[PDB]
Amino acid sequence: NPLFSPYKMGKFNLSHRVVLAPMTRCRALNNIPQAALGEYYEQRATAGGFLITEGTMISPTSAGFPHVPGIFTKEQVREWKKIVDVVHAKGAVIFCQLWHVGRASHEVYQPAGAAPISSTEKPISNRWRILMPDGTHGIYPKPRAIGTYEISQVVEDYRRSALNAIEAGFDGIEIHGAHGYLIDQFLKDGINDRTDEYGGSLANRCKFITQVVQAVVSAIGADRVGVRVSPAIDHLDAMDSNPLSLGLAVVERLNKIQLHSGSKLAYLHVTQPDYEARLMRTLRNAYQGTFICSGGYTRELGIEAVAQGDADLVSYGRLFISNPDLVMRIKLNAPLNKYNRKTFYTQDPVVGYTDYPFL
Ligand SMILES: Cc1cc2nc3c(=O)[nH]c(=O)nc-3n(C[C@H](O)[C@H](O)[C@H](O)COP(=O)(O)O)c2cc1C
Repeated sequence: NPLFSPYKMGKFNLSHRVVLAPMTRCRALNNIPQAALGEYYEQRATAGGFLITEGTMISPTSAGFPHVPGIFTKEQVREWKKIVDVVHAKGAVIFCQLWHVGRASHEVYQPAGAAPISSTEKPISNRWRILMPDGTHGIYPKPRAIGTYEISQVVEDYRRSALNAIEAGFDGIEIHGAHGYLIDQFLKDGINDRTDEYGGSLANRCKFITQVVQAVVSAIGADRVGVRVSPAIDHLDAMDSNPLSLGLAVVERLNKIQLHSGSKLAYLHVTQPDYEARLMRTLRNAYQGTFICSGGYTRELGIEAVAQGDADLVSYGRLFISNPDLVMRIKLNAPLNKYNRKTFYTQDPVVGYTDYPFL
């Protein structure tokens, strides 16, 4: 089984290639990491295993989901360290994903009912609905196009949040630039209609993620900085005329950052939509460093990816909700448990969160 061969993710020696994908569960009430988050990640942590924390707020204007954890306040830092300590006690590596929803927000999630910030003024079309705090579905409002000065302030919110994660004891951070959110609103030409230095050509549309990654690299070190992208996912109107060209464009900037800094990044996380599809390998071939593949991967598919050189690590999401011991279940080929979509974003600390049985 090549999924349980040791891999060196920079200064982090992992015992296997099974990675917990970042998964918003909406259990951090009032944007505060609750104690149930510790029990949730401890059920999933293994010795030498890599865990990726769910999307975490970098600013009071970064949320588009109910009860999502933050890392911009001291109170959230002292609540994150209590969970990082329990995960570190099991000998696991944990990364905190910095998440900014951009235009995928709502007045109920913004302070004083302000409009969500984005690269453009176009809102998400009406075929997508945002989850409301009361369980219903609302309408994505019209965002507000920010200038270059506000862009640098959001970049600083990434840098300040990256340092708070290391203060909380995290082994590193992952830049969430996928799934049609703030960073993905700049990369995809279907959303970025700007005429300044942040829109138009591939070089201009890659400037925001380059400044975001370069800021967190110079603050906490490149080897503790992860990057997640999704050039082919069209979620929340995140369409690109040439997804393969944009993926290679993002990789080129990531390689240039690794060369000018004299150090390698932690990894490059690429997730794909649920379905040839040779875009995953093509992006792996262009990137110089660790590659994590994501999107509809199973036990045989993950083993096939590592054995064929398609990826170094394989991250699993949905199966990690209903299988806390998914790492061990993959080893023994044990049957996996089914997951309940209804309890994906509920607020109960046990029901559909930690009540999933072990093997
Ligand atoms: C309930 C749920 C929450 C998710 N939250 C996040 C998130 O916070 N950040 C992120 O980058 N992806 C998030 N995702 C996307 C997962 O990474 C996605 O499931 C993964 O790319 C595909 O893995 P899978 O085939 O095992 O389901 C979420 C997905 C689900 C279903």
